[PDB]
Amino acid sequence: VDCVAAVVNNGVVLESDVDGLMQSVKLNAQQLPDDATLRHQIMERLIMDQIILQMGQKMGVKISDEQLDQAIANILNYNTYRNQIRKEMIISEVRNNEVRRRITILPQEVESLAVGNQNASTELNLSHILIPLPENPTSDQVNEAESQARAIVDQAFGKLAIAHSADQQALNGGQMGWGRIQELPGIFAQALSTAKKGDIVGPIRSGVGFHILKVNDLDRAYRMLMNRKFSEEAASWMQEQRASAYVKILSN
Amino acid sequence: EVPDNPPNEIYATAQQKLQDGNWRQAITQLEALDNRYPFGPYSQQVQLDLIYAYYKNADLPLAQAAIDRFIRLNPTHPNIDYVMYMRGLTNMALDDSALQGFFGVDRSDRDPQHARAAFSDFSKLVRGYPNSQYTTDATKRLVFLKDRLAKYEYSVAEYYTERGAWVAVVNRVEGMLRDYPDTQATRDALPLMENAYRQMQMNAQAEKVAKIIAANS
Amino acid sequence: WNWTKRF
Amino acid sequence: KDIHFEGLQRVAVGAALLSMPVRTGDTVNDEDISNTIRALFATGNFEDVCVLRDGDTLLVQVKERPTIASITFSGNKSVKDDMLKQNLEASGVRVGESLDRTTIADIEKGLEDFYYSVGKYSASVKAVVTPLPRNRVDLKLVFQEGVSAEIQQINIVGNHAFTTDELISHFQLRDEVPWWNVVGDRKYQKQKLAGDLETLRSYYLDRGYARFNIDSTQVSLTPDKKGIYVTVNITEGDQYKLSGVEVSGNLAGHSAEIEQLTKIEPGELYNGTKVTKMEDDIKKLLGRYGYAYPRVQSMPEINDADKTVKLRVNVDAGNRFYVRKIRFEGNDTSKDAVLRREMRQMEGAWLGSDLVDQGKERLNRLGFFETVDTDTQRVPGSPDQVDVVYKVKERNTGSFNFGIGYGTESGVSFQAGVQQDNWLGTGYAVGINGTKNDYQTYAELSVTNPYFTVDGVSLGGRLFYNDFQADDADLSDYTNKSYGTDVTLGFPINEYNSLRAGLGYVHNSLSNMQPQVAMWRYLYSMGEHPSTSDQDNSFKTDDFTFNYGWTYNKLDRGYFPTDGSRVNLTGKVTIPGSDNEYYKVTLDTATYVPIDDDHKWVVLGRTRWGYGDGLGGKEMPFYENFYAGGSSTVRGFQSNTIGPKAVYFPHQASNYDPDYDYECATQDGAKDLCKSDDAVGGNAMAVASLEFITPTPFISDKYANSVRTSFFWDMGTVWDTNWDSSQYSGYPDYSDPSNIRMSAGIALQWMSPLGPLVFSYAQPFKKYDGDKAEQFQFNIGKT
Amino acid sequence: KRQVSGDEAYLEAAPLAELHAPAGMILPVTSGDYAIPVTNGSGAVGKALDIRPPAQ
Amino acid sequence: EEDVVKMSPLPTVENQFTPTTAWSTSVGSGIGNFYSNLHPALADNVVYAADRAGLVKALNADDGKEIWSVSLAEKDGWFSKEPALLSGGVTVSGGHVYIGSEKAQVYALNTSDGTVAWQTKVAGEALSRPVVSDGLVLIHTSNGQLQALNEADGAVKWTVNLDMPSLSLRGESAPTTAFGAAVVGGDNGRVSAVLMEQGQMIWQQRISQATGSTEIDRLSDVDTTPVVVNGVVFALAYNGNLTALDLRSGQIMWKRELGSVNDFIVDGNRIYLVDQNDRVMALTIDGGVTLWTQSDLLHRLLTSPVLYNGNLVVGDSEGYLHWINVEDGRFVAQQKVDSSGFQTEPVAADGKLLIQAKDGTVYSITR
Amino acid sequence: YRPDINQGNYLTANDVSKIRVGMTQQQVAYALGTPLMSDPFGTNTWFYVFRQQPGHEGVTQQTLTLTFNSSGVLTNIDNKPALS
Ligand SMILES: [Mg+2]
Repeated sequence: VDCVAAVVNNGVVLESDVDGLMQSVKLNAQQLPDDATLRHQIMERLIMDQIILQMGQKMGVKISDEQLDQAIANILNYNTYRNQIRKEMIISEVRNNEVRRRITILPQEVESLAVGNQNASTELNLSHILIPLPENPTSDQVNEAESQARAIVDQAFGKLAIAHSADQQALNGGQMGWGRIQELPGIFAQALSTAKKGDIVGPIRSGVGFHILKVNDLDRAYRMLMNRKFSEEAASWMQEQRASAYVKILSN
Repeated sequence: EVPDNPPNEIYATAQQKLQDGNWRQAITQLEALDNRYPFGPYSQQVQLDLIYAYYKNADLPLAQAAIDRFIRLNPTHPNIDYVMYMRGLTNMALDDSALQGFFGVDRSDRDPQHARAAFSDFSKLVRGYPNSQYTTDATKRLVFLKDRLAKYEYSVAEYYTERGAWVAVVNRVEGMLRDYPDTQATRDALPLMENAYRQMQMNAQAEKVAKIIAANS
Repeated sequence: WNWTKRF
Repeated sequence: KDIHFEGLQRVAVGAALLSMPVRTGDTVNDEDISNTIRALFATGNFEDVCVLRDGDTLLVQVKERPTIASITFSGNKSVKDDMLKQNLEASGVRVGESLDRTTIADIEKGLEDFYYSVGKYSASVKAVVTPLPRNRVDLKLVFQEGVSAEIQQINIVGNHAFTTDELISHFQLRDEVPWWNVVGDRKYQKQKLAGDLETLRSYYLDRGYARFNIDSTQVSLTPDKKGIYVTVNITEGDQYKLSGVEVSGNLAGHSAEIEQLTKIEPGELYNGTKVTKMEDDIKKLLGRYGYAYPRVQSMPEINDADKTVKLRVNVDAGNRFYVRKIRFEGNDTSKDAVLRREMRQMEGAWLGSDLVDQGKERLNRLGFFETVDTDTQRVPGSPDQVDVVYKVKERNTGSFNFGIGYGTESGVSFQAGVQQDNWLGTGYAVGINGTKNDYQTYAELSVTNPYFTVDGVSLGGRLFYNDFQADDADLSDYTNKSYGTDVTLGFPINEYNSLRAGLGYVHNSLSNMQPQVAMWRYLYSMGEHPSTSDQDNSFKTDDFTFNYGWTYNKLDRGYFPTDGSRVNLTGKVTIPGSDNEYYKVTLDTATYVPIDDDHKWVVLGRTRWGYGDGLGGKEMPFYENFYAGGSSTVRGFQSNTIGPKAVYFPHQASNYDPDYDYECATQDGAKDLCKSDDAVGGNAMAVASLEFITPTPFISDKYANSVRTSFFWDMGTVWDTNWDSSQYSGYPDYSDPSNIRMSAGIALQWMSPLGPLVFSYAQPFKKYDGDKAEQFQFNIGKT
Repeated sequence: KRQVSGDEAYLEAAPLAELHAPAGMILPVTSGDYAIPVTNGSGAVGKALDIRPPAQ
Repeated sequence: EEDVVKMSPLPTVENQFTPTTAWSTSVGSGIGNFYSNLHPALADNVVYAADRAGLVKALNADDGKEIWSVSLAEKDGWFSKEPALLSGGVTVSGGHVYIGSEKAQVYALNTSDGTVAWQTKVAGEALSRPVVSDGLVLIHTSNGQLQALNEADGAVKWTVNLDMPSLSLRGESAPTTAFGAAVVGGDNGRVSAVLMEQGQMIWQQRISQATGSTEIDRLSDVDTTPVVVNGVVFALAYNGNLTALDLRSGQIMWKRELGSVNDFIVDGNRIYLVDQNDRVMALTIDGGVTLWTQSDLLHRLLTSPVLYNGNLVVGDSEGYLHWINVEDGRFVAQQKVDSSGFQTEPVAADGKLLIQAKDGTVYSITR
Repeated sequence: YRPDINQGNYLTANDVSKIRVGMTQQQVAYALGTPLMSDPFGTNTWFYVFRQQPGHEGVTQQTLTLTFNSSGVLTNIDNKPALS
């Protein structure tokens, strides 16, 4: 009744947690595609979380409880809910810890004082679909990845954001909340130049993969550029950790 | 090639090969059992069988390594006297390592460091275990090793008499009289020391050596 | 050529 | 309620029970079983587990990690398998425990690590996990070692005085290794680089550059990690002089003799070799006086203004140490006497560092040991007594040689044999050898004791069997099957010198003798009068010879000598009571005079003298006559074609065939004596050769020294003093030494991978009738 | 190479008899690091001793 | 002995055009197997190719006819020959042909006839491009000294010592000049900017994440020419980081986990480079986000990429020229050019793509 | 022929003159070093033998016998400068 989906490093992802998080996204959902693809995406996401968990549950300390209680109170089985929140707030913290060291922010033109920069006009509510690719997606990966990306952009979004996405917002649907112009990756800036209400943005070539955007709604620059660099570097490093790990799929 | 059978049958087959007289299969079976199941059931008996098989197969270096592993792993063991006796046997077999055959060469003037190690090992065995079943056999082997070491020093003294190194001859026979005073090689080397003293015109000591020879002839 | 082999 | 495991074939059940919180008689729910399975995988005990639905209580499935039963290595050409198995052991995974798939990549990079260290900067490794029942897997690592990182180029910067090629020629690291030359290997090593840097320093200090300094040494890899570039950025100074030498320190009362060692002539270029030789001479002088460690520091005070060097030779004669006993370790085969008789340092004497070094060098010269190390251990409880312990690693001394060579002199030379140079570790060298030329078949069995006397006198016996086909040796046809024994004492009277004296019985069987004047003269003088017909004659002699010899060998280099002299005076006189009554003296000489400081230009004076005659009532055997011509005696002539020519008698050959003339056969139409061009040799020869050795003209200087080019001029005459010029007047007087044949030519010598190749082209500008002028001579690996 | 050492056929060594110091002098001190203890037992020698490892 | 991987199979692609050699002009033995930076140059219409043996040919770029040819080797009698060992790539800016040599001699020849305008001994092997800037010729010797020499007089104006590791990679980083600041890549991972007048240390920043292995494999050489765009210096060490740094301060604008010893193009908002594994990667400039990656040419010993007619061109050690698309990185075209192979970088100047092979035969390609 | 056969202590021929009666064993053992040969049978009778046999030159030996007592003080000096 409680099998194992995969083994990653010394850790193992179960089937109880996979099904539990699937039921969680089911209750949260928004409409979702066929449950088989959700199964595969959920095991992919839990493998993604566990590999980076190995980077931090053996070195980084553990989150406190009362600050966790404050966060959950601000926003079923109580033990399981508390286990999930302890499971996710530590992984967000360690992801931030690694990404901060993989990013440098200078007070120089990196700060982009020269604050207006490119026009930063209004916050945008946009969604993201990512197509994961191997660090070496040459051979045929990009070729098939291109075919899937063209199919996705032609079709469009609620289905596809869960179908074959890779970011942590895959199950949520790629929602990013409000986003200003400079708070987005550099590849997305040119797409934003052509963005429009309900516009579908074609796949954008990147080492992380093919990114599909759809606009839903139309010292200060420090956080904007930090958000854009955090997005780019986190998207890169998630792929790096995915490639630099031992993952096997158990059909059982 | 040994299949991964339960330890009891593999051990029984290895033992049957041991009394059968065919060694190499016994070594292979014992090492397979030890490697597959490290520190398993009755592992010390397996180690003892491995040491015995290595010694009997003329594979002296691996026997020495296994004996060292056993002695550092079991400083207080019921059959520790046995493993020290096996170490001494391996050292003695290293002593008489003739390249082709054991003939009139007698290997007395060859490398004695293996003989020295074997003598130290058997001396430790007899001093620590004077009631073991190998006690008098180890004593006889010590007698032979003392004879062989004194024969080596006698060969050195004989060569130095041939060369004319009379100081070297005197020192070597003095070393005999100190370390090996009750050996036939020392009795044969006493005339060598008398000759060395006479060739150096130190008759004050040549007469003493002659008196010693006369009193012990 | 000269061959010698140490046995 | 009740847990029922299904795995645990290898892992003990108790480990799973303690690693699984929920057990028999415990609360069962999804959270607890999730915690138990998570903690079970936390320790990594099991590779895969599951819980199978069962109506009866609980059920657990377990799949342990597959234990490795054997380690398989394939394709590891450059390194031994257990070397990488030690790597696998050091990682933490070995046979007897499970295999971890995560650790596999670490293993792969670990093998890359030692391939990087050994010099293979590109050697991929692939893991293969072959399944085996009872939860087992066998790793079969496929090694694919790339191209070894060879030195692409060695460059020197700032060497304005000397070309880069000339300096790299002496380096043991080689950037160019021609296929036709054996100059080393292109593999790069740290120790080799340091040794070649020291070689460069020695080369520059030997030419007067006291201010020479190696500023830096850049070792660079080609971005493919296949080629290595060595750039020795140096700063050569000027060619300094040697103004004077002073000695200091505690000379221990031997100041006069030390100063007598330190004579220099002013205005002479500084020489690092001469400075080191002076230091070693002072060291040897003090060691002979009983000082074990005579420290000698020759610091140069360098006057840049006048460009001179003044040597301050600080000398500290240390305390006298005495060798309590010399101990030999590792001589399991060779007896103690074999190693001790090679020692110059004597037990019970004062320790001498030079004596210990000489003993170590002699032991290395024995060849019985892989390596010889010396340790001057301090005797406990004694301030000045030491034990000179020698640690030797015994070699497989016995070896069988298999040589194949070709040359114009002897056709195809098939050499074979087996020799144990350390028979039973007693020092005796036993050995059977065999040679097959176009004309000579030699079979030897020599047993020699190098130390028959403790002074170094050797005693060697030799059973030899020589089947000599004279017809194939470009001579008058006769087959000499000789067999006998020799017993020779070699006397090392002095270093660079060796006398020898022995007794040897030889039985000669002569058959198929060509009727001719010289051989029949010898047979007549031996008391036999057989008919001049019957080509297939038969003769048997039993002759006992006292052989003596003297070899003076001052050649500084065994191969391609540049200075010194090698003289070999070998005589053989028949003792009374032998069938033959004759004496025969031979004298080889090869003197090398270097006419330049670099020893590139050499003058080679090579002489080859010989004189032999009977002792009254007998003549010298015709098979003992000297020969000249061919390679190494008189180049440009046919093998053994110089000397008296056979004068065949009118006789009937065994087989006849028209248009062959069968060397004056009666069937061909011969009724009177004829002058034949087939040489027979003479009882005396005199050969000289002036050979100007020059650097090879058109060649890279990196391996120019490996190819010796020479311009040779050979004089040579072979005459028979017993020639009957009275009753043989129409024929040329073969007893005339004035007929000195001369040839001049060029020659190349180099150690090709096919052995020592020696080519030569020579024109004989003064040759006589019957001398076959073979313009081109060569010899491919006679060894 | 060492097979014959399975049966070395020793015990031909002569018994160790200490030398007697004549009157007027004394032999050098033994310093018996190579001394033979008086330890004795049954220990049947001459291949009569079983070198087979005793299992427990 | 076979390489770590069978050198990547020839990627069969449908070429959108027909790449042909406009003209071919052989150079004797053409540097050879020896690794060197020696590549042709182009001033106005003359291709100045050089050779390891010391043979320098100025050719007409339109048809490959010898405008002139000179031999720089200094033979001594008939005993020994001294090839010039030209390794520094040909650089022709101010009417002079500047060529470095491994004999620590840099030669400036006249473009008019080929006579040696001057020749100067330097600290070590002038393995770098003798770049020309501000009336000065800057070279990076193999010894580790960045030397600036008078453009016409030829005497060394100044010399700056850079740290050299125990082991390094063949080749030295050619200096890049901007706003009177010369930026070089030291072999120890330190990218160093100095003045252009006497060369005092403006700044020095480590860009290599290497030395972690603590072996002779993780060499941290910076053997690529840094590129200065918008006042930002892009450098690419070996087994290190593709780092964009501030030119004035030396602080790292950003870094990527990329290591290479091949020159990279920085144009517009794109950076195209060839990895140490001979992997063709295109990244952004704003944050270094890798736009695309080509591993089909893995371990094929690619040359430094160039931009020809809006199309990346890369050689390899097989004589193959691969035209890689700028946008998606897909192999637009593939040409079998030579059999010896390509080691040195091509040059894309005046609408002409010039390339030397490992036998030195200079080829001009038309797209 | 035969190599150099050196044996025993190297008597400098000036250190031996510095030896006088009454010195303890430590002082002489410092002056000339520990003798190669003692008297293992009798009392502390140190034999310093400077023996040299060159390459067919003739063996020259200088014997120096130091007869101490039980107390460790020198009593007798029997010097033989040449081989009798
Ligand atoms: Mg470099």
